[PDB]
Amino acid sequence: LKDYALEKEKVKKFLQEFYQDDELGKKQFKYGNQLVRLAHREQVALYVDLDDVAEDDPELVDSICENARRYAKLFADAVQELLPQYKEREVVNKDVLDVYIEHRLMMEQRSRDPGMVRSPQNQYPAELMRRFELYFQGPSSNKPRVIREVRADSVGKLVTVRGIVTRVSEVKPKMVVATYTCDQCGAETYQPIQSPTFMPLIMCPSQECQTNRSGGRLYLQTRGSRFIKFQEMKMQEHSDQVPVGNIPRSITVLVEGENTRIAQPGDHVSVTGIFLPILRTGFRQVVQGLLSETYLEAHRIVKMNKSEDLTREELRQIAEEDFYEKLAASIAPEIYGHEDVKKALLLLLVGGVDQSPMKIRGNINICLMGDPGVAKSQLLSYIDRLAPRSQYTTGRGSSGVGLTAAVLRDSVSGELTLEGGALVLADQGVCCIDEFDKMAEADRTAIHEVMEQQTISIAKAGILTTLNARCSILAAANPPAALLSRFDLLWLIQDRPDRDNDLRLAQHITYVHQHSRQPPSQFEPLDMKLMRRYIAMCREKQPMVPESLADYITAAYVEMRREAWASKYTSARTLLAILRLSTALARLRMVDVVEKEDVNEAIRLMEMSKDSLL
Amino acid sequence: AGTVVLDDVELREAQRDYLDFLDDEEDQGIYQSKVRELISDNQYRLIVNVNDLRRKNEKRANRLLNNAFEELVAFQRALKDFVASIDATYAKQYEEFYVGLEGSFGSKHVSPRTLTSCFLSCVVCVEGIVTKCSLVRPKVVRSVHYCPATKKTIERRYSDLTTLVAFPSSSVYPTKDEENNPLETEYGLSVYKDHQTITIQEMPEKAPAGQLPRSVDVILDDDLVDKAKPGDRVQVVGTYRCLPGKKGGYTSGTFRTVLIACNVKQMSKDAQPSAEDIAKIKKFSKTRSKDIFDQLAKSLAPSIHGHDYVKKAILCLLLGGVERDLENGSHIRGDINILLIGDPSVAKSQLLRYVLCTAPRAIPTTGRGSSGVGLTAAVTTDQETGERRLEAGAMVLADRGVVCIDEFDKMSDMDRTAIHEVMEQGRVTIAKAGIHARLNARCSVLAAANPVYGRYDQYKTPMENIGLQDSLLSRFDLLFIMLDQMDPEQDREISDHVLRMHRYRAPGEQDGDAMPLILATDDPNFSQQIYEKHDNLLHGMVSAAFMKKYIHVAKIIKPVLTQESATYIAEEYSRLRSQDSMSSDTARTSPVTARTLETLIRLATAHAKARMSKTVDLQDAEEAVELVQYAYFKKVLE
Amino acid sequence: AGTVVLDDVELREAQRDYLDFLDDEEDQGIYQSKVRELISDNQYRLIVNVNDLRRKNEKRANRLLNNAFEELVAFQRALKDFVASIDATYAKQYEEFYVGLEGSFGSKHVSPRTLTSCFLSCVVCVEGIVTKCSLVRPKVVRSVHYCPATKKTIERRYSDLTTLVAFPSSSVYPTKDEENNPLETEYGLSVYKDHQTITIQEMPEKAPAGQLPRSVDVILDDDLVDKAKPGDRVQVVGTYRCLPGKKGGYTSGTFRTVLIACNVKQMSKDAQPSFSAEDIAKIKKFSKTRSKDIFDQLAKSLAPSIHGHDYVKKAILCLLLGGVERDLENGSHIRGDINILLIGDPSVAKSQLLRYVLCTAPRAIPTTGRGSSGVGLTAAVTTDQETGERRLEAGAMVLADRGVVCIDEFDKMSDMDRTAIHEVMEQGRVTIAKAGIHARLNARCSVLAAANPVYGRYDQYKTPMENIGLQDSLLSRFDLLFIMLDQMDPEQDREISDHVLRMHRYRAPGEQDGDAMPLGSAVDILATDDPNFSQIYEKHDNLLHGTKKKKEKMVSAAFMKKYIHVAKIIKPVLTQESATYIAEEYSRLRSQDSMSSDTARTSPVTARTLETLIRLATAHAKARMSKTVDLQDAEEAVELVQYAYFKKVLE
DNA sequence: AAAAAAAAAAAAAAAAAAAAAAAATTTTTTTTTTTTTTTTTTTTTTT
Ligand SMILES: Nc1ncnc2c1ncn2[C@@H]1O[C@H](COP(=O)(O)OP(=O)(O)O)[C@@H](O)[C@H]1O
Ligand SMILES: Nc1ncnc2c1ncn2[C@@H]1O[C@H](COP(=O)(O)OP(=O)(O)O)[C@@H](O)[C@H]1O
Ligand SMILES: Nc1ncnc2c1ncn2[C@@H]1O[C@H](COP(=O)(O)OP(=O)(O)O)[C@@H](O)[C@H]1O
Ligand SMILES: [Mg+2]
Ligand SMILES: [Mg+2]
Ligand SMILES: [Mg+2]
Ligand SMILES: [Zn+2]
Repeated sequence: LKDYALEKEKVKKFLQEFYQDDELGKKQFKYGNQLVRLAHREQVALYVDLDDVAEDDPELVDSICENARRYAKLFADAVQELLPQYKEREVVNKDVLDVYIEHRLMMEQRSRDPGMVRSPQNQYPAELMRRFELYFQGPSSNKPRVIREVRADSVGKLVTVRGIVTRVSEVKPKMVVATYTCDQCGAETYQPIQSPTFMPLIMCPSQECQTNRSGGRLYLQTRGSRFIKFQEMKMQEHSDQVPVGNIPRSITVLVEGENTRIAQPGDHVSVTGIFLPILRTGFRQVVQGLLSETYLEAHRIVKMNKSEDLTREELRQIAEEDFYEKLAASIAPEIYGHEDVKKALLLLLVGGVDQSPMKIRGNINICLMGDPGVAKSQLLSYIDRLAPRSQYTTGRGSSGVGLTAAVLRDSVSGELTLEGGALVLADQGVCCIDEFDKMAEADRTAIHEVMEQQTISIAKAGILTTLNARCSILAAANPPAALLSRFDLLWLIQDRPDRDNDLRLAQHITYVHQHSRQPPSQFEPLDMKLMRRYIAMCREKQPMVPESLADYITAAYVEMRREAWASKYTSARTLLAILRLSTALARLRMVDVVEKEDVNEAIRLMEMSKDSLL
Repeated sequence: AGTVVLDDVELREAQRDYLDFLDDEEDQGIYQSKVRELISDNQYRLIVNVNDLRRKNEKRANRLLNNAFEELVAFQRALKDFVASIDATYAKQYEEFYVGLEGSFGSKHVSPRTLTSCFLSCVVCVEGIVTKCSLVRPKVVRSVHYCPATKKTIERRYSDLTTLVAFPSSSVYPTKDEENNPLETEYGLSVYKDHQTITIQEMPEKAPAGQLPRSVDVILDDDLVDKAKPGDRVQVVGTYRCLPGKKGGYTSGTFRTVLIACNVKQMSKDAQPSAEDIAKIKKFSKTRSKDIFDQLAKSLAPSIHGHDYVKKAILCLLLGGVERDLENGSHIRGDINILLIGDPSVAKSQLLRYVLCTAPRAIPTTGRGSSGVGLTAAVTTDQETGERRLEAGAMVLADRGVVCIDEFDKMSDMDRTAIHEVMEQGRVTIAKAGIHARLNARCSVLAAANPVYGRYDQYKTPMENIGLQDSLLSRFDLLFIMLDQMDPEQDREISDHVLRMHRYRAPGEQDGDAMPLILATDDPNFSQQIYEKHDNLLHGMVSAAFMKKYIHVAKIIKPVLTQESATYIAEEYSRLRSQDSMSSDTARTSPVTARTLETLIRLATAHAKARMSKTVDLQDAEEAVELVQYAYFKKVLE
Repeated sequence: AGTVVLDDVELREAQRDYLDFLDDEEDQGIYQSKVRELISDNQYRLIVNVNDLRRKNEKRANRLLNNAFEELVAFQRALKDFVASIDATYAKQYEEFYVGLEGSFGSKHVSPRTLTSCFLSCVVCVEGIVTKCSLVRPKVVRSVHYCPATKKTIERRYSDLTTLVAFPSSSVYPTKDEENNPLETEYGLSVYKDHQTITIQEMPEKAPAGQLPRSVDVILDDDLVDKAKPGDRVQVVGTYRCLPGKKGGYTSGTFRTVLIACNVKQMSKDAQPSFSAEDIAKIKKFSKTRSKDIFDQLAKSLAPSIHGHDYVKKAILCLLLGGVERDLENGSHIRGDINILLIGDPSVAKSQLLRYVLCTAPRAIPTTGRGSSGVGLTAAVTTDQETGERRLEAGAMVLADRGVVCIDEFDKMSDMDRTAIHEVMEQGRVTIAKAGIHARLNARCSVLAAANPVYGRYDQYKTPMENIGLQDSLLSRFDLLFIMLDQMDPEQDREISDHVLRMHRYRAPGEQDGDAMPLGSAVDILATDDPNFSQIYEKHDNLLHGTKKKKEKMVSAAFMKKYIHVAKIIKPVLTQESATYIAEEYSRLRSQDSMSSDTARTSPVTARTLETLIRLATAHAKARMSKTVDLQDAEEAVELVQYAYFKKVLE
């Protein structure tokens, strides 16, 4: 119970006189500039930082957290009232809604009669004239909650949760303010929408129609009405924060406006937003009372961990001649040895360069075939955690529709939508397929098609589509033409006992068990964040093969093909592999031209991978 | 205003009796201490023992168990008054306090099949298995509204009429002011309580074999919502009532009955564990810190003779190693996997059943009785919302526990391959297009396999006698070949032990009678001395309960490898990999990989935990080395 | 439960402002003292002066006047809070403390005719006469029930939904328990509130002539139920509202209106005069410093505008002061009321003296010879016409009880009426009875009558017995009978003419500018506050055009009213010396030989002559504030009776 | 001063204007639950 006029004045003071040094120690009035852009219509969403609010008024932040929707509306009204005094020039009428807004304001000014008192139902709804949205960036003090722990005590509260996106619908038009036009009076009726559904109006309430006592039927218009991009996603508990014997819990997040098209399935997302109910009318409730479903009205969605979205010394380390070896070493440092396999996995992460002269994929596929207990699954899991877009499939737990897509009954409307499996979620990413050799034949055929065509051609009963799965494949198996012909690299890992090697491995593993970290080396291994940043910086560095390298590459190919022919499998795929591996090496070296060193390292990797087969 | 109550003799008597029962200073003080405990823990429900209530006041016990609603109302009023007396500032925080019950209910302890009309309005205790667990929905009990036109704020109060007659005026949610101004509901100020509905089914083992199951619907209000999940065995105590229908000029006699749970408790009363016992454990650890491990090993399975190394390994399993969660999220498992590959009638199955009875969260699985989705996680569709849901399997349930896989060898290769991830990294990664999940199952596997041909042919190598591939065997950190040795002396020992155990009789409880073939007495699974007395007929031995408590306390301790033990283990592992570690005529029972070094580290940590060492020393390392040496080699005769 | 307001900004502001106004401690604690006084008196209704309320906060005054129910509820909450703060136990004793209003209502002050629908839900102060009243009925505000079957005790509350939407749920009296157990109501424990309905009609002397009168229905509740009776010129301050109709289904749109009275007042002239410390000190000073001639001073200052008639003025003062009733142990009663009859020549200001008594004396009822006829004069017995029961209506004498009846044209009054009032003149009571009822109403009133002698003008050459056509039976009960002769003496005519012309030439200072006509026309009366129910005083009138000059001041009207009111309560005791003097003088007076020849008695001498001698001595003692009848008082009484009882027959 | 006539009043009886009281199950819908059928997926047997 507080004076909302006073609260509105407080938020207005904050917005108008808050400042920070975000730009090289220059007081710039952050939210003032944002308001300027909002008035100019160059910005749709405004993200208020509750950390900034608390910098001066912590109790206001507490009030917002205790009752966010109310204070969300208060901030929206404050911005609405502030826009005119920040407006500096005329809007360019970005869209049809802007045209409608200007027309309505113009004719309201025309029929103003300023002194006349207008009925409350005789004005434009506030949401009908916004063209902007206001969301809250949760305070840093608020520790993130857990989907299971967010309960009725948090209803109406600004909670921040973290989880995996298991599903997200496609952006749909959700009506905010329905508009109607009458067949008698030429006046517009408006119906703001708060319930999940609504009943369209029949008769017109316009003063003219009421006076004339005409029929005054009115027709619903999608033109003057106001819509907002609407998405419905489901976030899931992280594995590390589920109870002992419990399966992770899922929360329905509703995203609207500029927050849509930020989170896709499989992303690690931290969602700040308001926990709210939805009345459960209709259902013959078992228990009397106003029981209601729940959801999270999203305000700020951020990508976490691998889903995440430089300094002179950083550029120095990139330029350093040993940068490639540093990156190859930093991958899974707790796993001893396997320097060459680490280099191969780094190349798989970086990728080659896609060419569409007939489109030839630039992905690198690697299959670690090996003896039991040789870190195959450990490296697969490390890549799964590292690669920004990655999926992990162990055996037949995720088989069939777990790899491909399936038709599932949608919820926002109710219909057969298409949900993507592991391969789809790994699209333009990595799929780590452990226990490859034990996989079902159908899944193996699907992986075969994905490794070459980058697609999944499903023609089952309920589904007939061609999914796009542009994912590199890092498979693991234990002891072959059926795999050597296809996979870009086939790497054999045999653990042959040896006194010195086993002693070193035992020392390494014992130190790991002691200090929960890899033994110190000459160079500190790079963090997952830095590694992902460098990998991404390498992705957008497409180099090209000079005409000079043609002779050298052809000579190498013919030589290796002679070796394969003489010995007791080489093909054009071998030369393609050399090309894409060399391009990946060039990407890592930050050059636009593939070089002799690149081709040399490609051939060395191929030679050692094949030597592993013997 | 309406018809308030001026004075009520029965209510006053009930509240006075309950306040007297709760105020315990002239008495022992149990419930005063319990109220202080809940105040300290910031809760608003007290668990009151029906046995204590009956002891102090028979009349109040009968009244509470026969007319629960108003009696529980009076009890909760007394509870709030008592909490205010102890500290009013905390009593003001919570609107109401709740009274759950426990203890023994004579005829009110029933199964969903036996919960009939006779128990309507009474307090009942029902033990069963959860089948359905709806979502936790907020139910509004006090709604705050704001009128922008008049700046007024209003509060609407809705009574919990779940089982009482409700009229529409009670449930009318306000939307317009008196003069039809729009009202905006303030969610941040309104009050909601979590509400859930579950279903409790007659336990499959206790239900009659012939007929179909019987179930009961249970309403859980705040503080009792996420206490149970489908498939769990739980005890729910609450009032069995009738749910009102809906307004209608016609009605059939039928009524929909439910159970408003006042408390819910896990069947896994064994999943959880005094200063006397704590000091006893401290002295036991301190006194004989070297032979404590051996004494525990020998006392582990008293009814099974011999198998010293097998029992040592089982103790190491029950203790578990120390997991290593690295700075990069990498995971090194701490659980320990044992495969008893053995000749018929060598007590491997009995060891499995011992671990079932002893260890917390032990799940019994069989070769072909738990296939695929039943053994690991699964994905299904709700069939009502058309949405995909996870379903925990045997190992997901056994997370932070043990899975006893009898007849492991006769599992399909599909299932055995599916179990690889659980064995290695302790999780199940399952995905269908709709939903992908990474469930945690950090379980330890105790498998009981018989060799190909039925009986272990000692002339053939262990690789041949074990019909399993090296990739699978590497999963099991310890592999014990348990032969039915034909030594007459050991035969004498075993026969004497068996006959002594068969001759044993219960002390006093039995005198020549027959063991009987449950609702009459409280259910043991839910029921609330260092050494055994040296009976000559059982010994010719640490107590079971003290062993349980000591293992529980020693599980938490996290010993850290010391440099000396690390060097010793590394040298021994190098030798084990080397060829010289095995002489002629000895064959490896399982290939030695880095998995075996992890086995050594885990076994040494388990030994250090048995000793509560806080450091894994050369003693522990040597014991682990010796056990691995015994387990990983076999001498093949010609 | 249900909706419960949390932040009612208007209610909070109203409560704060009303509590600030009622604090009053810095504002010379007027309302603090009023609250303390009501606390001591054991009252639970505070009367607030709307003028003071407007002076403190004009906003609150306007809000209260234009929104009656809400602001009155806020004011009552503030009053209850203030009463608790001053004394908590009293606040807990009384559930709700009511607030009535008083003062000058600019436009809200109306009559039953001008009270239109524009005043609904407003505070209106309506003047009128109570045409009828209803029996005081108790309405249950909180009932208590006991269930023998279960020993439970429940208590139901009923809200005051008199002018609010009411539903069957609120007005159902429990008669069974939830298990169908018969209940029994505990009448002693239950809470009832007295409620009455009256009808206020526009005053006939104010209503437009020749039209039917306009009425209004008024609702009185606890502590206001019996504040008026039929025929009372009352001022009712209340809230005008529409009474809900019964649950219908079809409504004609017609709504009965009613006035929920928040305060009832009678004519302030009969109210207890306010005696401040300075006023009582001035009365003490007057009585002590001047006692020898105080009676003469008051008699001469009684009616300044009427010249001469000194003995008649003294007799009128004695009548105003009255005697003292004798309540003997055996029930026998003796009246202390003096009866005076002025008869004489036309144009001797006898009607003017009667009018002066009417204007000054409290509870003075005018009457004319034929204006009242029997049942109108004394009490009357009628029937209710709805219950079939007898009922009593108070006549002029009954209404004048403990007062004065000023009768004019007494000679013209029919013999039947004079015979009827015979009892009132002596026993001071009216004895009426019909078959279904009998009563003995109290009429303790002094009769001041005026009459014209037979033949129109007094006959100096005939006996007073023949001049006055009133027989001895009626003459005797008149304590004093004064014959006022229009003597044609040139000097007396000079004095009378000078006095009359001076009085005519006087103008009121300030209000009159030398040419004003003060008459108003039926609108200014309601525009300004009524000078009949309204709320520093000097002692001697300042010299003005009324008299030229001398070493003898004239008593102020207000001071004289206060002094007479104070002195009337005194009951001086008859002393032995005065008793003996009066007895011997009565013996001599009754012995006709004492009076000279050619002298005829105006009225016969009797035990009643002795009683009026005693009463006149008592009145003189009262005037002196003596508390004992002294020799001077007896001398004055004998002088007055001797002058009044004999007239010289000229020839 | 008394008798007769006139009228004046009181009370009782009667007839509308407005308000208040009395009387009131049956048909259709939808939701849940349960079962049946199709196709895909998985499992098992034979070569
Ligand atoms: N070269 C190595 N360096 C460090 N640890 C290793 C190495 N090889 C195996 N390990 C450890 O041995 C265990 C077995 O490796 P894992 O990859 O699970 O077997 P697989 O290769 O069959 O998947 C892992 O826990 C891993 O930490
Ligand atoms: N060493 C032993 N000590 C005690 N009992 C034994 C021993 N060996 C066999 N038995 C008895 O033989 C029976 C074998 O049953 P079980 O253990 O279920 O089969 P298996 O031994 O093949 O696992 C048990 O009832 C057990 O009492
Ligand atoms: N003594 C007097 N002094 C002053 N005015 C007198 C006197 N006598 C008669 N009058 C005047 O005579 C007028 C009428 O007299 P009134 O009161 O009618 O006497 P009555 O009743 O005998 O006719 C009054 O206005 C009054 O002023
Ligand atoms: Mg593996
Ligand atoms: Mg067995
Ligand atoms: Mg006259
Ligand atoms: Zn219209």
